[PDB]
Amino acid sequence: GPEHEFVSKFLTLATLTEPKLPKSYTKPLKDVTNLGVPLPTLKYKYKQ
Amino acid sequence: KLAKTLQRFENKIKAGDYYEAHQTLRTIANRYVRSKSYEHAIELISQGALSFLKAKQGGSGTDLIFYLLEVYDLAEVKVDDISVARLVRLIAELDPSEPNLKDVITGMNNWSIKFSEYKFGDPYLHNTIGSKLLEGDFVYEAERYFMLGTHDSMIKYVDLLWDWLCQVDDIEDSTVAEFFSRLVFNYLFISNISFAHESKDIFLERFIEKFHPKYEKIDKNGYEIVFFEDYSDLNFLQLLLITCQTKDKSYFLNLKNHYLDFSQAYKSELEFLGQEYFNIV
Ligand SMILES: [Hg+2]
Repeated sequence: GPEHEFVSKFLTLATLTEPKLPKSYTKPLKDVTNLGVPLPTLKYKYKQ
Repeated sequence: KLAKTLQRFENKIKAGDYYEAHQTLRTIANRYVRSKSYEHAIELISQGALSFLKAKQGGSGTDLIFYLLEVYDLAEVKVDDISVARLVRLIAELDPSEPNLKDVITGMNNWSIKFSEYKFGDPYLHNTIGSKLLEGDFVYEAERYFMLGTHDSMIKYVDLLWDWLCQVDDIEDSTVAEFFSRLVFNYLFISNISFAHESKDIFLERFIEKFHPKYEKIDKNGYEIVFFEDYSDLNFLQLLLITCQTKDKSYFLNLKNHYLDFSQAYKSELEFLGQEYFNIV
């Protein structure tokens, strides 16, 4: 309920003006130097 | 001469004299290397490795692959369609159960890093070795390579996570989020916004079809958010994408203020995104 209202308004304002980075934005892979931070492991093992 | 050498080699392979075939090929290859006839060495070693692998002699096959990679380094072989093609061809013959499968793959990726403009390796090669690693049960490495791969890799990455999720027989919001968030964070980290949106769509589309959760689509100015009534984490994660796109500190702060818990669970990731997209130290 209230969450729906927040998400809807947030999205409306976040896109009021066109975002600095468009949806089609792609930093050339050859220019990537940092992969960010390690993500945690999934809390389950993988079954092959 | 080389053709004759290969003929004798293949003959020994067919007769099952693997030891002799292996020993003689390395001796002749050694000679080409000493003569600095690297192209001759590469052709001999490459065909030799392929022959052993097709004959199910993994030990001798991988041994020659390592030899091939060392000469690639020695000869300063640049990463391109031809040099990569030889490796892709060998990978197709590698049994996912080879004891040293991982080391062979690492050697290939390392060479592509060293002789290309890609700090983390060639994306085309990544698409191929990523699938081989998955087959060999090296799931986190497969993920990393697919993340650093091509568009086809993005599709394979979504399949990996989707299939994994369906494996754990658990659809708690926290669990579905553990899988979904990896697509969102990884593509945000390497700034491939288009891949983030596509993978996101495929994953959510599939989740909807499979489990039929309660939801309502919210569309604004060409953007869409699938509001889940019982998957608040998924709502938060979808909003992250648009927020980083805006690079607006205010929205970032507003989003986190509304999702306090999730902001704590993803504290480390959000801190990185804070500096990456909002210039927040
Ligand atoms: Hg964000």
